[PDB]
Formats: sequence, C-alpha cells, structure tokens
Amino acid sequence: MNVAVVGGGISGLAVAHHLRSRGTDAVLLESSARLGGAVGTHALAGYLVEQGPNSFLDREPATRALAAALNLEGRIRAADPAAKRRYVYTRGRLRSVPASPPAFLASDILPLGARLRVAGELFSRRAPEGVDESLAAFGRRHLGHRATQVLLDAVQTGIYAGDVEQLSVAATFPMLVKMEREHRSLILGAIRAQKAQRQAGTAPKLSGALSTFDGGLQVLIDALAASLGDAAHVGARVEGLAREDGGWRLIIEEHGRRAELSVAQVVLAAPAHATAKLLRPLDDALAALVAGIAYAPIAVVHLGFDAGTLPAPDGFGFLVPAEEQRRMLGAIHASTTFPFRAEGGRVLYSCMVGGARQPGLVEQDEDALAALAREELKALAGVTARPSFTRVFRWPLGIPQYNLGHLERVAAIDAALQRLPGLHLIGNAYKGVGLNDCIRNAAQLADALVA
Ligand SMILES: Cc1cc2nc3c(=O)[nH]c(=O)nc-3n(C[C@H](O)[C@H](O)[C@H](O)COP(=O)(O)OP(=O)(O)OC[C@H]3O[C@@H](n4cnc5c(N)ncnc54)[C@H](O)[C@@H]3O)c2cc1C
Ligand SMILES: CCCCCCCCCCCC(=O)OCC[C@H](C)[C@@H]1OC[C@H](C)[C@@H]1C
Repeated sequence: MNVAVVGGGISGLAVAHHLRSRGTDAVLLESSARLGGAVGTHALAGYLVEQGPNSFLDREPATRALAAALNLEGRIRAADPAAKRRYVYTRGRLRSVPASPPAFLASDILPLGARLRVAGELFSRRAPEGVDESLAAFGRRHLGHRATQVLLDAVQTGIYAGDVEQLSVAATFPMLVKMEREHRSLILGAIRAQKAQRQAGTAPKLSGALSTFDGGLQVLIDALAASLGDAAHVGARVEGLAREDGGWRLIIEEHGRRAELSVAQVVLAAPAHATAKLLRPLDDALAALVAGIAYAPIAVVHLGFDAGTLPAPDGFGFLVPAEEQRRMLGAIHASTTFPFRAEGGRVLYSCMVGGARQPGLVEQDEDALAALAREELKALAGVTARPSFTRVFRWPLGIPQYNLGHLERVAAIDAALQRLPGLHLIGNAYKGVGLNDCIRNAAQLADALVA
C-alpha cells in the first residue's frame, strides 16, 4: 500500500502527487538540498532567470489537469506579445522562419529550388521498411537536403540539442512517423486531417501557445513541494535497494547517517546513470541497458542589459544550424517572450551552449562561457552592448539523446522490469523529454499503479 519515489524532479514529484491525490501514500527522496531537478527559477538583479527549461506548449491535458488540481490555472502566462516570429541564422544573417505555406513559398529562408522541393514532399518515396531511420534520413526523403540541413536541424537543436544524424525520428517525433505510416506524405495527411475535423464544445479548447507561470516555472515546483509536505524528503540519497518477500528495502543516507525503509513498490525517477547504479546489483543486463542512454551536456548563459543599452529584440529567439559551424546553439529572447520576467525595461538573453556535437564547451568555466556567448551574439545577432548582468548554469549530464536503437532499448528495459515485480521507472531518459511528456507519463504510471 506504500510506495517510494527516488528523484525529486518533475517526473518524481508528479508521480508522488498523483498517487497521494488518489488514496495511495507515497514517500519521495531527493539527493539535492532542493526539489525540482532541472526546473528552477531564480530572482536576480530584477530578472526571473530559468535554470534550464523556460516554457511548455499549452497543448497537453495532463499538465492542465495538474495545474487545476493544484490551483495554478489562473497563474499560467501567455508567451506574450512581440514576435510570434522565430529566427534561424542561415546564409549570413538571421532569417524569419515563416508560419504559413504561402508565406513560406515567398520567403528567402531557403533558395528557390529548395523551397519548391519542400512542396515536392507530396511525392515523398516510401519509408525504409523495418528501419529505425535517423531524423536527417527522414528529412532528406521528405523535405529535401536544404530544408533538413537548416530548418529541421533547427527544430532538432531547439528540443534535444543533439545530432540530427544520430536521433531516431520514431523516438523523437512519434506523430510524424505515424502520419507517414498512414498517408506517406505529410502534406497529404495535413490536407486530409483538415477535411476530417471540418466534418463534425464542453470544457475548453487548448491554444497550444508557448506558456509559463507568472513567477516562472518555479511556481509549479513550489506548489508541488507544498502539496507533498512531509512526504517529500530533501537531502536524502538512495544508494541501494534489494528484494524482501516481494516488497523492497531502500538504503537511504540523510543527515550523514544510514537509514532503511520498507515499501511495497519502488518508482525510480532518477536520471539514467543514477538509476543504473541502483539496478546494478539487481540485474546487470538491465542496468547496462539503462546505462547506455546517452546524455548531451548543455550550459545556459544569461546576459542581462540595462534598459536602453540595446533595443528589445524581435521574436521568441533564434537557432543556429550545425552546418554554420558555430559555438552557440541559439538564444531567447526571454524578456521579449515574457515581459513580466524582467523589471524596469531590462532585456534578457538566455544563450544555449553545448549539445551532442560540442560537449567539450560545457566543461569550460563560467567566465569563458560568458565570453563565448558575447562573441557569438555579436557575430550572429549584432549585439555589441555590455551586459549589466551575467549568470551561467552548467549541466554536464544534460539532455537525454534518443538516438538510433533507443526505441528497442526502452522495450528491452520494459521486458526486464516485468521479471522484477514492484519496480518501476519514469524520467526524461525513456519515453519523453519535455515537461508535458514527464507530467503525462507520470500520471499514466500512477493510475496504472493502482491495480
Ligand atoms: C537546459 C535545459 C533546457 C530545457 N528546456 C525545456 C523546455 O523549455 N521545455 C520543456 O518542456 N523541457 C525543457 N527541458 C527538459 C526538461 O526540463 C527535463 O527533461 C525534465 O525537467 C527532467 O525531469 P526529470 O524529473 O525526469 O529529471 P530530473 O529533473 O533530472 O530529476 C531527477 C532527480 O533525481 C535526483 N537523484 C539522482 N540520484 C538520486 C538518488 N539516487 N537518490 C535520490 N535522488 C536522486 C536528482 O538530484 C534529480 O533532481 C530542458 C532541459 C534542459 C536541461
Ligand atoms: C517544444 C517544447 C520543448 C520540448 C522539450 C525541450 C524544449 C526546450 C529546448 C531546450 C533548450 C536547448 O538546448 O536548445 C536551445 C533552445 C533555443 C535557444 C530556443 O529554441 C526556440 C527559440 C527559437 C530559441 C532559439
């Protein structure tokens, strides 16, 4: 009847919250001095700066249901005004990526033949049978070379900060592969799905807008921490678990000393590496599978500027293609996107450095990373002004990379867990990277847990 949750990030918090709110007592244990994991918002120099994640697309019911059952729905905030535009640095300058098919055809985002090739997606050849094809392979077949080389690579780097050649399209973009399976052409599927909904309320309708909370994403975690209370233990590192008449025994280190705990079922919300260490003495082959999940390191450089030292930049931000051979991945554009996250007309840039193709840059110190960010923002965006604020967050264990073979690996992980009753896994490593995905998967697990 009692459950233990290892890891105090969103995956773990949401699982623990959903279990309690359905009549199942849960205990959560977190290594750090604080809950949240990657998610964290800091109040510094008149700004609200984000540790990692900045926003979520307001299109997931599970994250709405979580916000409702936590009295947060009125604190959600439009990714406000300014540019709905986004930019890609390609061929010498920042270029607006168009939002509509007619605008795209007249755009200069790609050369004429390359634009016409995207329209030729209607004649996309069949997908390779029984092959877990790469995102880049998917791109060349559907979109043409230029579109995948500049546009698809941008979307990819914006979400996973990874290698477009290594990422599995089935694991990273499941709805695109499903679309492909059903209609071959994506344009065809869009035309047909548009016809389907056109041929016939009660609660509302989700906008899909880029959203956050009024005090940043910290609002969600502070609301989770408060909802769990004494069930959420901070500075409690689990460093062992074993069987015991069904059931499970956790070895926990809290206030410098050793402690033990017996529970009916265990839920592991820790990153792949930390979870593998725990699974090792239990099943070496399963631990190997979990340990095989690659992570791309990433560092975020925040650069704040005094009101009037530079103009407010247009749009949600810009991304830079790997082929441009640059040391930065892109920037937001946070003050523009969410005005309330900056006071007194100050302008905030949140630059992203590293990814799967440049993991070595994240090892450098904070002053070197700040220097890097300024040089690139000068060469690409034309920002010459001196920053009045500078804050750097490094994640050596960054974003999990859903590379080729990932989907069959998660299947092998699932099959191995069935031989170990009462043991469960969630987290960004497995079946979704974003906040929305973690929240959804967390709720689904908790529901299925009451069996
Ligand atoms: C730079 C960056 C930007 C991002 N931007 C976005 C974005 O804007 N939109 C979006 O949707 N997503 C974004 N994400 C992705 C998303 O934030 C993460 O994938 C997600 O928050 C991970 O949550 P998690 O709980 O699954 O893992 P984690 O947050 O890492 O939680 C795992 C926790 O377990 C703890 N732990 C480890 N070992 C033990 C132990 N043995 N005992 C107890 N506890 C342990 C760790 O301390 C950690 O806190 C971003 C990620 C990064 C890093
Ligand atoms: C789509 C919702 C996010 C899904 C899960 C991860 C998304 C968060 C990306 C992690 C950060 C990341 O590593 O990529 C950099 C993000 C860049 C800077 C921004 O992407 C949109 C803007 C144009 C700007 C260039």
